[PDB]
Parts: sequence; C-alpha cells; structure tokens
Amino acid sequence: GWKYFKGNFYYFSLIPKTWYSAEQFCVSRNSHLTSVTSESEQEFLYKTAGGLIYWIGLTKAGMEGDWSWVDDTPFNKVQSARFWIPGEPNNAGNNEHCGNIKAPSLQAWNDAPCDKTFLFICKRPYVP
Ligand SMILES: CO[C@H]1O[C@H](CO)[C@@H](O)[C@H](O)[C@H]1NC(C)=O
Ligand SMILES: [Ca+2]
Repeated sequence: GWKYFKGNFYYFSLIPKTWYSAEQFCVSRNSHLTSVTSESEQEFLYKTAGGLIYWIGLTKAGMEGDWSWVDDTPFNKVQSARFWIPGEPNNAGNNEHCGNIKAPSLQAWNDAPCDKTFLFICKRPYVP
C-alpha cells in the first residue's frame, strides 16, 4: 500500500496510534515517521491526507525544545516556518511535543500531545 514520490515510499496508516507507537511501527517496516523538506513534499502529503490528521516525524529535541525530525533530517527553522498552521506551534496546555499534518494547506502542521492517537505516515527510502 506504499505510495511513491521522488525517491521515497510513503505509508498512510489505516489504524491510529500514539506518536511513538506509530514511529515504532514505521521502524518495524524499515522506515520512519515522515520528514518534510520541500513545498512539493508538503503538497504531496497534505493532498494525500485528504483532510484527515496524520502524525509526521516532528518532535521536540534538546533543552530548548527545538523541533526536530525523527529520521534525523536537520530541522530548518527558516525554511519550515511557512509549513505550520497560523498560531502553531502554540504548545497548548504546555504538552504538545509532537507534530502532525492537520490542515489541507501548505500551512498544515499542528503540535499536539504525543500521547494522542492519530493515523500516521511512514517514509522509506527507495534504494536502487
Ligand atoms: C483546541 O485545541 C486544538 O486546537 C488548537 C488550535 O486552536 C491547537 O493548537 C491544539 O493543538 C489542538 N488540540 C489538539 C488536542 O489537537
Ligand atoms: Ca497546537
């Protein structure tokens, strides 16, 4: 059921999980919760999500609580500013340390509690 886009395969889950149980599921399938590194990848993802919320690989790291990607893609704060929903990350209830795709827009991301269950998206490299 994996979808192909620019050198990577993507799995849009049918069952919801917490952010970490989701990441574990991806890791069991030789993948990670997806990073997003271009406007065209953001577009591919939110369009495919069809208006439902999906965990992606956004999570906090370091003392300062900077956002990071679980697949170890360096997080580019400047290049990613345009990808959040206006007002996000707002850190609601001071407990929103993971990120999902929420709005069908280039401005798509929301921070939500890691322990909430959502559908999720895995990303796996194609290696010829
Ligand atoms: C009202 O709470 C929700 O909406 C806000 C934005 O208004 C979001 O910032 C907030 O993360 C989200 N909460 C959950 C649980 O997803
Ligand atoms: Ca939020």
